Amino acid sequence: TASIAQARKLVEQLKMEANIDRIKVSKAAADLMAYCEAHAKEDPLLTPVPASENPFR
Amino acid sequence: VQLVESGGGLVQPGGSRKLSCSASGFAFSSFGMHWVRQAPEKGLEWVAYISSGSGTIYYADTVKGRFTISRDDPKNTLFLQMTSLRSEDTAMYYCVRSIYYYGSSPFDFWGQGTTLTVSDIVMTQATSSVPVTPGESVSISCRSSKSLLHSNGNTYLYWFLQRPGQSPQLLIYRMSNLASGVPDRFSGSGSGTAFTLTISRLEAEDVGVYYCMQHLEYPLTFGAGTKLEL
Amino acid sequence: SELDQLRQEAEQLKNQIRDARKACADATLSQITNNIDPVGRIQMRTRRTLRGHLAKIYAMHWGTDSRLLVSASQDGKLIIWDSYTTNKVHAIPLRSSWVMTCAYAPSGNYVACGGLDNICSIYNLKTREGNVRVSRELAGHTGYLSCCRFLDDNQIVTSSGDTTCALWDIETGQQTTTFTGHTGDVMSLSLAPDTRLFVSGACDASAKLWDVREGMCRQTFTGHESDINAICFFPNGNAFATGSDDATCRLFDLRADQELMTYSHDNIICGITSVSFSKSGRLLLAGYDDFNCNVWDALKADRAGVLAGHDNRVSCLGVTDDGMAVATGSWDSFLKIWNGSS
Amino acid sequence: NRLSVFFSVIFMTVGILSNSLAIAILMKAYQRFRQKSKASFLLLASGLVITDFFGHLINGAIAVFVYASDKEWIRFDQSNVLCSIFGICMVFSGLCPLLLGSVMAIERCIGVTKPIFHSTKITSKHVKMMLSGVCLFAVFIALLPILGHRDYKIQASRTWCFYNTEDIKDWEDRFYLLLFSFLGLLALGVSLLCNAITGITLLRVKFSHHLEMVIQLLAIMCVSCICWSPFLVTMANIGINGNHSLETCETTLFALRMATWNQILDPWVYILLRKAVLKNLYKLASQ
Amino acid sequence: VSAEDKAAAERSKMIDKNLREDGEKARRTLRLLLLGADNSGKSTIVKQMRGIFETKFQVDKVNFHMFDVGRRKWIQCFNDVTAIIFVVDSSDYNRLQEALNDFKSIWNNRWLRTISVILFLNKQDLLAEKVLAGKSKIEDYFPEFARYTTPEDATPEPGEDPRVTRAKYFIRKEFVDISTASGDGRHICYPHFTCAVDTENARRIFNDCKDIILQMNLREYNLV
Ligand SMILES: O=C(O)CCC/C=C\C[C@@H]1[C@@H](/C=C/[C@@H](O)COc2cccc(Cl)c2)[C@H](O)C[C@@H]1O
Repeated sequence: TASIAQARKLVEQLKMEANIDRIKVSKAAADLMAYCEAHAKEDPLLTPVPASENPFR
Repeated sequence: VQLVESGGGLVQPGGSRKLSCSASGFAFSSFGMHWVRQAPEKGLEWVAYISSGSGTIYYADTVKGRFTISRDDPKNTLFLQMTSLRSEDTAMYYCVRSIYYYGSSPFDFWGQGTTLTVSDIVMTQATSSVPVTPGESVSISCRSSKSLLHSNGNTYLYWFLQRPGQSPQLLIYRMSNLASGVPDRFSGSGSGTAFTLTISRLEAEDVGVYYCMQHLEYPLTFGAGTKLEL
Repeated sequence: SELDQLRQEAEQLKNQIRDARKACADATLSQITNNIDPVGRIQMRTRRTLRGHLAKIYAMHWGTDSRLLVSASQDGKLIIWDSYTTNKVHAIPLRSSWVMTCAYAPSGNYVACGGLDNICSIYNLKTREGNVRVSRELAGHTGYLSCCRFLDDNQIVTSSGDTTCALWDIETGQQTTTFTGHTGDVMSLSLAPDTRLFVSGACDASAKLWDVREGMCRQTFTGHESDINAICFFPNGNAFATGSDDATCRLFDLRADQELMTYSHDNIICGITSVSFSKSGRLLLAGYDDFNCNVWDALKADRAGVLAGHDNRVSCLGVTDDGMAVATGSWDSFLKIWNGSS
Repeated sequence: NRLSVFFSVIFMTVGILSNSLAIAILMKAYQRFRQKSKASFLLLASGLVITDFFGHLINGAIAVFVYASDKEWIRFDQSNVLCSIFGICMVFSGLCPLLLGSVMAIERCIGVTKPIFHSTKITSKHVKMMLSGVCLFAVFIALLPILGHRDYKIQASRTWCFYNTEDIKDWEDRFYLLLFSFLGLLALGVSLLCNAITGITLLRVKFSHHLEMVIQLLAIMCVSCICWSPFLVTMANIGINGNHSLETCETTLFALRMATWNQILDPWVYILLRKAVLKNLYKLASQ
Repeated sequence: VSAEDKAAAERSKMIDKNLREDGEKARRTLRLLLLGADNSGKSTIVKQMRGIFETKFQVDKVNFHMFDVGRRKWIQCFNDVTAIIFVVDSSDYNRLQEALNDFKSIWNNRWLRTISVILFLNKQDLLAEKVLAGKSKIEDYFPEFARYTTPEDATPEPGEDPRVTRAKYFIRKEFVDISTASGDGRHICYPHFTCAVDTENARRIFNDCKDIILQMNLREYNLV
C-alpha cells in the first residue's frame, strides 16, 4: 500500500499549488522592469564606477 | 589563553638576563609576539617584535643591538635575551600576542608580566588625570604627530586600559572596533590626528590608566596615559 | 481501482494548473521590455587572480562585506580570501576532500561546507585560540551535500542528493524541517532576501518554492529539459533564474507561477553550472562548461558580454552584495575577480 | 669572403621567429597540461626556447653592430668591455642549450622508464630548481674567465668574442677551451644516452603516440650532434694541439655557424615539428 | 602598504607555503575509483589487496588510495583520478547486459574522457564451472555468441578448456568493443580475468597504472 499512500500525497500537493492567486504576466513583467529601472544607477556592473571608486583598481 | 612571564629579577648593571614567556591555551605559532615594558610609575614602552614564523624581527632604538628576541614554537616559549643591561631597563616586561589578518585584533591579550630591576610618531595625551564619578560619561583624548589614517582606509590607533595591579587590556583596535569581551559602553571616535575614547556610564571597574597606541609603523609608540580616579 | 482513480485526478489537476498559468499569460516579458534600450556591451576585466588552490574549485561564496570570500576545492582546502589584496586570511583543512559546496555566514563568524561525506560541517572563524575549528557536523542527509546557505548563525538550509532539503538548528545539530517532494538529486538552492522562502533546483528538471517556517512546497516550476544545476533569486525576491544542462537559462516568476524568459544561444551547446544577478538584477551572469561566463540581459534575453579568463569549466560564480565585482571559480584551480571600467 | 652581415641577420631572424612562435604555443599548451600533471617537459622546453630567443637576440644584435661598425674594435671598444660582454653572452647562449637539452633527455627518460616514480616523487619545485640551476651554472662558466683574471679575446674573423685560440701559451688559457669542449661533449653524450634509452624503451613497450615520440627523439639526437660536434671537437683540437693543429679560420667559422642552427632548430625539433602543432598552425594559417 | 598589511601579507605567504607542501604530499599517492554492481564482488578484490569508503594499499613502495562511493552527478568529482576500477560478475549471464550498459555510461561519460578504466572481470571460477555444467547457455542471452569463435592468435592459459576460453574471450570482447567504439586513444581499457582468490590484482593495477601514466606523459610530450 505504498503506491496508494504516495498517490494521496501527490494529489493533495497539487491541490495546494492549484489554489494560489496568479497575477498577469504583463503585471509581473512590469514589476521586474520597474525594479531594474529604479536600481539601475546603483549597479556598478551595469554602469562601471570611476576608477577612484573601484576597490579593485 | 595564558601568557606567563619568568626570568625577571634583580641584576647588576652591564649584566645579562633571559626572559621567558610560556604560552598555553592558543595556537602560539599563529601569533606574532611583542615585548612591552613599563618603567615604575611610567607608561608603556614597546621593546621588540617577532612575527609568526620568526621571519620578521623588529627592535626599539633604545634596545637595538643589546636585546635579542626569539621564540620556540614547539615549546610554545617566547624568549628575550638581554645584554649590557642599564638602569634605564628597570621595568615590568609584558608578553603580548598579536595576529595580523583582515579584521584581526592585534594586541588583544597581554601577559601578567615579569619584573626586572637593574642596580618616531609622537602620541600625546595632554590630560594626565581626570576626576570621575560612577554613572557619568567620560571622554579621553589622544593626539598624534602624524596622521594615523592609511591610504587603505584603516586608522591604526589602539586603546588600552591598565587597571591598578593588572596587565593592560585592549579596548579599541583600529580606532573604532570594540575588542572581544569589552562592554559596549566604550566607544572609539577619531579622525586624522585627533582621537577620542568615550566611556558612557562609567563604573568602578573602568577606573585605571588608559593608553593610546599607534600601529601605523614601527617603532610602536604609546601615549603618556590618562588616569581615571574617583 | 482506488490507485487508478487517484492518478487520473492528478492529471486533471495538472491540466487545471497549466490552464491557470495560460490564463494569466496575457503578454510576454519580451514584448513588455521591447521598448527599453539595451544594456550595450558589458566589458569586464580580471582585476584579481586568486592562486593557491591545487585542485578543481567547486564552490565560492562572498561575505556580506563584499571583500572577504570563501572558496572550496577538492584538494581538501577551504580558503578565505581578502579580495582587495589577494591575501589568504585562512586555510581550513577539510576532513573529507570531496567538497561540493561552501557558504559564508552573513555575520561573517562562520563558514560551512560539505560534499560526498553527506555532512555539513560548520567552522568557527572567531575563536580565542586563533585557529579555525569545526563547531558542528550536521548529519542526517542520505546523499551528497550539493548546496548550503546560512539563514543566521544558528540556522542553515542544505540541499542533498537524496532528493530532500533540510533546515537545521546548528546549536542542537538536528534538522528541524525536512523539505521533500523532489524526485531527483537537488543540486542547488537560493534564499530569498527576507529568508522566508527558498527555491531549489533538482535533476528532475523542476524548481520548487519552499516555505521555511511552514515547511511545505508552495509552487513547482517546470520547463527545463535536463538536470537543473544552478538557481538564483531575483534581487527583489519575486523571481528566480535557473541553469540546466540543456544550455538554457529560464526566468520564472513567483506570482505569475510560470516561466517568463529563456536565455539560450545557438552556439551554446554546453551545460550551465552557476547563475547570478547583478545588484539591480538587470544582468544575469551564467557560468558554462565551455570555459566561459556569459553575461545576459535579464529583461531582453540578449548576451551582453563574455567573461573569458579560465582554461577549464567555470564551476561557480558570485556577485558581491554591494554589486561592485563578480568572482568566478573554475576547475583550473583559479578564482578571478571581474568588474568594468568607465 | 666567407663572412658577411646577412649571415648573422638571417640566422638571427629565423632563430627569433622560430623561438617566438614556440613561446606562444608553449604558453597555451602549458595552461592546458598544468591541470593534468606538473608538465615538467613543458617547463623545461619553455626555458630552452626563452634562452634561445635571448641567445639569438643579444648575440645577434651585437654581431650586427660589429659588422655595421666596419669591425673597428680598436675605435669603438677601447675599454675592452664589449668583447668580455660578447664572450659571456656567446658562451651562455651556446652552453645553456646543451645543458638544457641534456636535462630534458634525463627528465623524459625518467618519465618513460619510471612513470610512477616521475609522477609521484618528482615535484614542480624540483623541475624549477633544475631549470634555474642549469641557467646559473651556464652563467658561472661564462663568468669563469672574468673571475680568473682572463678576458675573452677577439677571434680571427674579428666579429665574435670567445676564448683565446691563437698562440695559446699558459695552461689556464688551454684549460678554458678544454672545459667548454668537455661540458659540451658531456651534454651531447648524456643527451644521446638518455634519448636512446627512451627510444629503445618505447619500441619494446609498443611492440598510439609511441612512434610519434620515437621520431621526435631521432630528430633531437641527429640535430644536436650534427650541429655541435664540429665546433666542440674543434675547440678540443685547439685546446690540446694548440696552434700546431690545422684549425683554420674558415674551419672554425663554419663550425660556429653549424652550432648556431642547433638553437634555430630547437623550437622546431622539440615543439614545432609536431603533428598536433602542425594541425593547429594549419588552421591558424588558413584563418 | 601599512605595518599590519605587511604582517598580513607575510601570513598569506606562510599559508601558501603549507598549501604547496600539502599538494606535493597529495601527489605521492595514486587515486583510484572503485565501481561495480552489487554482485560484482569489488569488496573482496579490495580486501585481498589490503558516505565514502577508502582503502590504502602499497605496491613496490607506491601508495594507492582507492575510493568506493556507497550517478551522473557525483561522478564529476573523480575527474582527475588515475584510473577507474570497474568490476563485473562475468558468471551471471542475466546481468551481463546491465554491466555492459553500466560500462558504456562510464566510458562515454563527458567528464571521464581522459580516465582509463581497469576492467576486472571478476569471478572467473564461477564462469568456468557454469560453462562446464552446460545448464545455462550464453547464446540464450547473447545471440551472437553462437557464431563467435576463439581467435587463432589468442593465447589461452595452460590447462584451460576451449569452451571456457571461447566464453571468456566473448565476454571480454563485449566490453572491449564498447571501449574501442569511442575515445580515440584518450583513454584505454585494461580488461583482466580475476577470481575470488586471486592475489595479483594489486600488481595488475600497478602495472596498468604505469601504462596510464606513461600514456599521459606521451600526450604531454607530443600534444604541444
Ligand atoms: O660573423 C659571423 O659570421 C660569426 C659571428 C657571429 C656572432 C654570433 C652569431 C649570432 C647567433 C648566436 C647564436 C647563439 O645561439 C650562440 O651560438 C653559438 C655558436 C657557437 C658557439 C657558441 Cl659558444 C654559441 C645568432 O643566431 C645570430 C648571430 O649570428
